[PDB]
Amino acid sequence: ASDFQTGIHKIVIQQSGDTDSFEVSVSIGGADKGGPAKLYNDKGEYIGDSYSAQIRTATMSCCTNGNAFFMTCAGSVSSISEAGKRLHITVIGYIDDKEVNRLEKEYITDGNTLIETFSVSTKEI
Amino acid sequence: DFQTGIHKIVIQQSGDTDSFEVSVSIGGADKGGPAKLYNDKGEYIGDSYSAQIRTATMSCCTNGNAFFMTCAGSVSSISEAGKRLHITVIGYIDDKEVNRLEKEYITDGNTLIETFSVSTKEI
Repeated sequence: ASDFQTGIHKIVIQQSGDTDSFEVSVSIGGADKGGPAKLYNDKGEYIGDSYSAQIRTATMSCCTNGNAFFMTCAGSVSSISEAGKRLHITVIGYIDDKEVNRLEKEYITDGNTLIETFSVSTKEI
Repeated sequence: DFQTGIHKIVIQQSGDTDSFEVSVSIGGADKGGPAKLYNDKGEYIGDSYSAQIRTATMSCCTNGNAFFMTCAGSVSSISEAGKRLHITVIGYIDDKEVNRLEKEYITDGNTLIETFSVSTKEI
């Protein structure tokens, strides 16, 4: 329980590289003491208590209300492109604007089918 | 072409279920983006799903074009000591078991908060 903090949990995702050569999808959720966490987009609009999206812009973010104690982002990155295409993915997890975890990924296609996955959360590792 | 199939996650809980709050978030992927999700009856439930689990079992699956599924769970309790929860999570691709998680949670008087994660993918 000490690994969890109640507050506004947030995930920010940024991508760079040969973005048209890769499909990047994420699923985001969290929890509060009563159920799945309510989720909000970068403008603060309510988007439900589950969320998935293909990443098609440079930056996306998702946050909770202030009752959440946990938030997770699971993603997949795939490509059937020719060898030598490159993607960078950064996923940052915050609680009340403090960075609590970060994933940095670099992908480069080798001519075979590329399928990779990742996960990050706001739990203390 | 990607190696695809029906990805499926099954969750089973038991014990002092009224003493625990169990939340799950489920999603998957195919070459188009997030995978459509279906319940145990084959009904479309969205391309994202979350629930407070209040039954003994639940399942979620994709159609045959998925290459990834994942389930993130939270278990919490503010109950007295000695309440017990068993969780089994099983992941399949084309009904072949590819992953599993088994957990037993027992309260000790303090606030209990634990999380879990189970994914399905080809290796």
